[PDB]
Amino acid sequence: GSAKDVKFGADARALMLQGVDLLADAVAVTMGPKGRTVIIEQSWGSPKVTKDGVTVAKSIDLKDKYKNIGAKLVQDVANNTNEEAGDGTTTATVLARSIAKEGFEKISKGANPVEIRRGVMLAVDAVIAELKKQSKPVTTPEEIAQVATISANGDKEIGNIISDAMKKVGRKGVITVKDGKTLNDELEIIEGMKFDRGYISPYFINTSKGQKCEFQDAYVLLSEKKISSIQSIVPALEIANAHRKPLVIIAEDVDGEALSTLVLNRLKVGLQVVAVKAPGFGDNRKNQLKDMAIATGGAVFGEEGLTLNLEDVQPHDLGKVGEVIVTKDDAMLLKGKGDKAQIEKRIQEIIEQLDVTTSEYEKEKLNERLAKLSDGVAVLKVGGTSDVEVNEKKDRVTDALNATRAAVEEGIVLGGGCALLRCIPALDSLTPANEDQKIGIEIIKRTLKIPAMTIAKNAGVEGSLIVEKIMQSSSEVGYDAMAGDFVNMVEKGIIDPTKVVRTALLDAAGVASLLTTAEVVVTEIPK
Amino acid sequence: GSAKDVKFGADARALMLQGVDLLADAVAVTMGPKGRTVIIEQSWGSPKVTKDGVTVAKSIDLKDKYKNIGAKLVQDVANNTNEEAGDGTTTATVLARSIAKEGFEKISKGANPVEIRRGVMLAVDAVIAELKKQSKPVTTPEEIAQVATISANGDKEIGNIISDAMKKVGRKGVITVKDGKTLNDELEIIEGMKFDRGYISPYFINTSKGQKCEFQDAYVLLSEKKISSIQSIVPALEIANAHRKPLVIIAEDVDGEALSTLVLNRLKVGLQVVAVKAPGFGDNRKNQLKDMAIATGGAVFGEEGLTLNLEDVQPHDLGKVGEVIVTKDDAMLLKGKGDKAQIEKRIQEIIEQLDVTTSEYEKEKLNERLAKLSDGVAVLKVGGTSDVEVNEKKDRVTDALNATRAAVEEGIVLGGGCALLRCIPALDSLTPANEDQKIGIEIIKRTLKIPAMTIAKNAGVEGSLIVEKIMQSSSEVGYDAMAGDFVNMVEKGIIDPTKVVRTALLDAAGVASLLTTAEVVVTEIPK
Amino acid sequence: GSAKDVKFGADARALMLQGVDLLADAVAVTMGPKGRTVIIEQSWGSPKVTKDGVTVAKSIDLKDKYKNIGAKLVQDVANNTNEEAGDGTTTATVLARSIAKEGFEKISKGANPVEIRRGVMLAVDAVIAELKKQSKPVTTPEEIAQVATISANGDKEIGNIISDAMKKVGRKGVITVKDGKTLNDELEIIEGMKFDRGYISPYFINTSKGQKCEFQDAYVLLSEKKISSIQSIVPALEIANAHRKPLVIIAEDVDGEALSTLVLNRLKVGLQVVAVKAPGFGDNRKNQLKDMAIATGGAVFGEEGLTLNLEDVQPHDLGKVGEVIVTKDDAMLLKGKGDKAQIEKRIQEIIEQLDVTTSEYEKEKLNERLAKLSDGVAVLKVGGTSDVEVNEKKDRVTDALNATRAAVEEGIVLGGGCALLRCIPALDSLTPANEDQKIGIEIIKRTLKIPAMTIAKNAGVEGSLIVEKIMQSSSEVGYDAMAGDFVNMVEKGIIDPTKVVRTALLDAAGVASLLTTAEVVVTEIPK
Ligand SMILES: Nc1ncnc2c1ncn2[C@@H]1O[C@H](COP(=O)(O)OP(=O)(O)OP(=O)(O)O)[C@@H](O)[C@H]1O
Ligand SMILES: Nc1ncnc2c1ncn2[C@@H]1O[C@H](COP(=O)(O)OP(=O)(O)OP(=O)(O)O)[C@@H](O)[C@H]1O
Ligand SMILES: Nc1ncnc2c1ncn2[C@@H]1O[C@H](COP(=O)(O)OP(=O)(O)OP(=O)(O)O)[C@@H](O)[C@H]1O
Ligand SMILES: [K+]
Ligand SMILES: [K+]
Ligand SMILES: [K+]
Ligand SMILES: [Mg+2]
Ligand SMILES: [Mg+2]
Ligand SMILES: [Mg+2]
Repeated sequence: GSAKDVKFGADARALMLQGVDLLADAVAVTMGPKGRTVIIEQSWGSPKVTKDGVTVAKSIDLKDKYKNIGAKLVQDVANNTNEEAGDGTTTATVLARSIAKEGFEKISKGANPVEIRRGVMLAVDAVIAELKKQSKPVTTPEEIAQVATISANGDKEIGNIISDAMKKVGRKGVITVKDGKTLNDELEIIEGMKFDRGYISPYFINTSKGQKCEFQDAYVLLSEKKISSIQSIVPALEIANAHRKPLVIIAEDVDGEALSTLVLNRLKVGLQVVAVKAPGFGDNRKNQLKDMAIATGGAVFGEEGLTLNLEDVQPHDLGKVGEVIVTKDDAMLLKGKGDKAQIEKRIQEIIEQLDVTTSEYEKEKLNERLAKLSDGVAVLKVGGTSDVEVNEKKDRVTDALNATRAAVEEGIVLGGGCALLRCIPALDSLTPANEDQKIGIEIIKRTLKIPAMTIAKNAGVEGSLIVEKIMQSSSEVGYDAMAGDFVNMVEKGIIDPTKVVRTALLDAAGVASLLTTAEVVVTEIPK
Repeated sequence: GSAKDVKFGADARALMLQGVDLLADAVAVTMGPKGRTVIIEQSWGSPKVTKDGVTVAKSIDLKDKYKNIGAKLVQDVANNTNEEAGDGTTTATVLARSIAKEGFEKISKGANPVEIRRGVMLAVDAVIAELKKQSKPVTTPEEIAQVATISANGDKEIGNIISDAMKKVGRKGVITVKDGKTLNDELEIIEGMKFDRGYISPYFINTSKGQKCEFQDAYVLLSEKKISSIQSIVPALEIANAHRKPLVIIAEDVDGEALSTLVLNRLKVGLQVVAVKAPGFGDNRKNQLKDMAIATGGAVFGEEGLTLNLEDVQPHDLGKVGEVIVTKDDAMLLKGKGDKAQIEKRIQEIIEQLDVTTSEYEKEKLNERLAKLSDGVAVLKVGGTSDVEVNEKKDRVTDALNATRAAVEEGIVLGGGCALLRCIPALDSLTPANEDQKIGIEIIKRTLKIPAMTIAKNAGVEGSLIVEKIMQSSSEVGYDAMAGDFVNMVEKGIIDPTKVVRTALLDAAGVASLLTTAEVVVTEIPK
Repeated sequence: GSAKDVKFGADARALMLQGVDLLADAVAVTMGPKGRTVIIEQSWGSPKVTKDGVTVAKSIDLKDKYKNIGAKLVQDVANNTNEEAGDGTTTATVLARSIAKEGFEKISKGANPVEIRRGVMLAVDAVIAELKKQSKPVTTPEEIAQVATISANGDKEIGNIISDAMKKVGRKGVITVKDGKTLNDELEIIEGMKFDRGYISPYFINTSKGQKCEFQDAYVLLSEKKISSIQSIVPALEIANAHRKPLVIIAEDVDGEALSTLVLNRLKVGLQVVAVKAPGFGDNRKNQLKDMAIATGGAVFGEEGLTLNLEDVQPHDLGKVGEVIVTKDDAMLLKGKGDKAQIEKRIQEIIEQLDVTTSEYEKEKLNERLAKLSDGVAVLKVGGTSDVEVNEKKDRVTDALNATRAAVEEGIVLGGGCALLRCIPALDSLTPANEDQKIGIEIIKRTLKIPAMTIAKNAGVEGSLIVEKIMQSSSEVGYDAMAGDFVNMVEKGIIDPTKVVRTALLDAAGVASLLTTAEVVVTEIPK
């Protein structure tokens, strides 16, 4: 119902190309090892300094609506590349700008831009096939460190710390990046089953040196129902007193009467007991409770289906741990005495639960439960003297982790934009159906030189001469823009994930070739 | 979604440098002993006069958003220096402006500002290592008075009063600054356990000369629960009457029945009794009650875990004090007869509780409880004729206290900016990795002369000649800008905390070297 | 977060001096016996005509924020002088303007304004010491009348009425200024225990000539609790009827049953009784009832602590008065037959209560209770034909009362600004530490001539010649600007309180010397 403005043909295409050019010129200064940073003002406080392509892209909107349409389309390119791969958003931005510009230049009266888009997609399919042909899998942790170092803008310490984390918790393990209160980055490996619930009562502390409660070779009593009655807690204390062993009671809550009995026995006579709240807020809480019961070799009390009551507890019904530590904010369990076959059965049940999940929030919970069962988690705390530096380094650490995961799952190719440079003869071996498909193939062929040219241009040298020298060299030889020399890319460690490269190319081409099919642009009249 | 303005390169860098220069020029007039003050207009009332760098920094925002970005970044520098150290914010501001200016001057086509930032950080690490090498610990109260005098803009009385406070309550004791109703500053030492709760009933006054209640060698009855029944108070009164000794009932509250019994026994027959509310509003109330019971050698009645009732009071169960003073707004306990070993055990329990605490509010409560247990607290009341003078002097007193604590924990170096001046040959003994790292090292080397130059410039002399005369002199010789003479800085008392200097340098460098890496600035279009 | 404007140095200082000069020029026309008045527009109603310096100062705000900062600082000077002394705000304003102007003129590149402020404070301390040296105590009521006459702009009737009030109720008694419906001012002395509560029932009138209840030698029944039941009031009526004496019942309230019994006995059989609500609204009500019980020799029934009951009343328990007057809006008790020792004990208890309070509202209640127990209160009703004249005269009456109290508590010095003129040789005896302290001492030395110059300037003569003639004359000789001659100021009654002069000088100097230390002024952008 709102009044609209309508533009036709070359003027509208030039306006959207101006928007695409502005956004891509802002993004492209951050590309490569000699790329610079972008400062974006934030309304609520300190500005954000970033080297991330999708962060620069998503922070740009234009007053002109025709320019803003192209800006939003390249924003879609960068956001899709960030969601699919987690890296390569600047490459996707410059590839999309190149495809849009070369497609806008090729539109005439007799041209058919839809068939040009068809040829573009055929050429991109050929290039992706060649990229999959020339890729090799990751076999050594040195390649992991090299990938994480290249993806973190040459930071060797970030790559080394990611390699150490992947050595400790596994290449498919859980690694989480967070802030740090120190100047330097640190890696913390959390082993066993550690959850975010401390002790209910502060009188359970038997080690005042760290304000924590520690036991060795303790019984574990697991329950989903809240323990409140005297009769629900006396028999477990009777087993723990008869066998002279400590007892940790993990439950949803411990109410007043049961906690009064526990604190009275802890203080007056010296009973080794500690109460712990059950982590989770629903079905995840019961799933985690079952995981600790399986790991400790105990059964869960207050089951909704099995109906196990706390008034008849057996010594075999209690789990066992070699070590437990409970603090103010967290509790952890070490060396559970559970049966290994049941632990493995729960592990593959979690794995089969991971096969069918699309919410991308239950997937993280299942991965966390698998890590707590198998090998623990890794926490990367990013150091810095201020919040802006911490955020700037955290973006690079997240990029390096995403690229390391992509390289683990799909392999590596040559870095520096040389992987796309070696797929040009695959396009030279193509037979187009007509003239418009040939135009699209030539558009993709000219676009394939763009990332290496941008990386060389950001280093202060002429990118066309560098690209020609790379193409005239052997397949293993590329350009190192840090040292500024022509080297062996694999031996020098300049490598890229295959998934990142193909994702950036496909996501750029799909939106840019559709943008180049436009004849009429309809916008709203600015009020 | 809002429309944005995008600027590239030298114009955006010049605008950010204009904002940084404006804020730093406003801050830099307050530096040194000949620095002046800044008047900031307050909307709600009287303007604020200050000599504090972070106060001037946080009070400046610019209508130009490109200038405001640099202003916010140097605001972050000043605020981080204030949060980590509590002093040295003007030095951090001028160092950050110098690093930003010299890094903006050094950007060209072939320059790599990220490697320049790497060299800046390496040079700052070398300078911090040299500062820790040249630092010496504080060993005498004369050095404490000298540090507090230098940090309070040459006020000898503030330094003397801080030295007296640190002599009385300890160098790690609790000292609190507040306003004063008198012209002159005063120091009040609160010894023993004094809390903010007065008597419940005004009929408990036995000393009408000061409208207060005083007893000597009194029993103490401490209750975690509110005393409400008559039967909960008859046995304690019976013990106090049989032993003929005063009773101080520290409880959560006293209801109508127990209070009427207390006033009736006070007035009709002459029972020496007084009732006082338990200080605190939660877990801290029970913690303070436990510390009072441990110091007085008694037990807390109505315990949530131990379940001690007030109907079974014993003479050994009651605590003892040598003197208790009860005032309308406060009550205090002197010479508790508690066991020294249990008091020491509670003291190290509080100390170990202090080791694991990051909330920075429980830390203050634990420090206050430790001070009430060990050595009391100190209160500095700042004098003046108006609120603006009191606030202006209170800023300097807070600065002097922060610098004194920093000098206690980390030692002292030469004042007047000479400590950074003596770390230049440590940078001269550095081998850069490449040209950009060499550029960053030279940036830090030129920046290291800035604080002494600013201090000398604020004194009306040429700072470059003064700086050159300092470097041509011995390592113990610096410039006194008050006398305007070249002196021995340790013998004249012109010294600085090492922590303040390294904090200011690191916080300036970390943000300014990241600001100098910028190529594109994105701001919001002003509505 | 709001956008700010920042000004540096001489331009900012000139704008602040423009604001200070505007507000001080408006204030200074009201100074001395030949000062004029200022009309301030009020939004709600009629404009206000005043000769008060703090009233003129607080009513001025400027659109220019740089000028408004200086205006607010001189407002702070005037308000601090008004709150500390109650008089001398015009003198403080002109002294502050002089110190600000002389400090602004003396700022150069080599000047240190903080040391100038230190020298200003040292000189002001020397002048205050000389003022305390030359002060004389007040010994005669003629000096009281002279002080109150000078402070009331030469009004001899106001001074005489204040001297009469201080003669009747004491020099430290309670005197309250209020409006008058008559053309002329009047002084009313309220003796005994008069409070703002009338009788509960209009049937208690036994003297309809003034619509009042009139009894001689009456029993008094004082109750802290409400009297509602029949049996709560029958025994007291039985003692009153048996001894054949009138009964005034001062209680919190009287409910329907007891009131109906009282009115039935008053109308039918002719019982001399009257019921009166207890004055106060809380703890002050109980305190006032206790003072009435002590003064009348009775006891308070329904006390919360002692728990006295109205069902067992003894003839000695009731208080006695020689005369009680009950009026529709107020009730008074005369010739209480209480024990003199207990009255004195209550008086010293109230006196000791006054030394441990700072709320300034409980102090008024304590002083009112002490006046009702010892000497009564005085009410000055200010006459006039309109509200504007009544307010204008009430400001001068309040000024004269404040100056009379200050002269009682601290003594008197020479008026007309001659007391500050005689302190100049004390500054001539000073030895400055450096050049900036010498500058500050010279600033204060030139400032000391300002009040006499302003008083002579308002009289229409050249103030510099007058000040030179005063300084060349004897120490007892000053300038009567009212008569325009040179006289003995003590013999002519032209005297000032020492407290007012030293308060005005200290309050002016403390703010103005801090204002002259500024280099940067930060204001908000006017929206
Ligand atoms: N020393 C180097 N020499 C040559 N090329 C390099 C070097 N280091 C990195 N590269 C290449 O530079 C590219 C990395 O650029 P950059 O990480 O800034 O952008 P991106 O991966 O496209 O996107 P994002 O901004 O999301 O990280 C990769 O192609 C990588 O192979
Ligand atoms: N008499 C003096 N001679 C030379 N240098 C001095 C003298 N007194 C102090 N200084 C130096 O001046 C500096 C103190 O400046 P100032 O306290 O105004 O600023 P700051 O500490 O950087 O910041 P903040 O505004 O937060 O206090 C220190 O480097 C100190 O060593
Ligand atoms: N006849 C007189 N001859 C000379 N000086 C006089 C005479 N009468 C009063 N003065 C002086 O004039 C001053 C009184 O001025 P004024 O009361 O207007 O101002 P103030 O006390 O500074 O302030 P405020 O406006 O609060 O009253 C005093 O210094 C007093 O000694
Ligand atoms: K990038
Ligand atoms: K400063
Ligand atoms: K006046
Ligand atoms: Mg990357
Ligand atoms: Mg300081
Ligand atoms: Mg006056």
